[PDB]
Amino acid sequence: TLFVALYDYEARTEDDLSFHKGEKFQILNSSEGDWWEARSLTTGQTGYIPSNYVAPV
Ligand code: NA
Repeated sequence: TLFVALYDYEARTEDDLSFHKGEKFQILNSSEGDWWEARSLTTGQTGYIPSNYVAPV
């Protein structure tokens, strides 16, 4: 189950990940809260993303 970005997002710190609308992710840890550790299938970068900015594909 893959996820896609709904809006652009600029990370505030090194811990979150910036991304563009339409970018897709594999989710690495969702059980930690509403911010999920994810990997971009476009760039390969990794970081936390807000789960309310993605939807399942
Ligand atoms: Na969502």
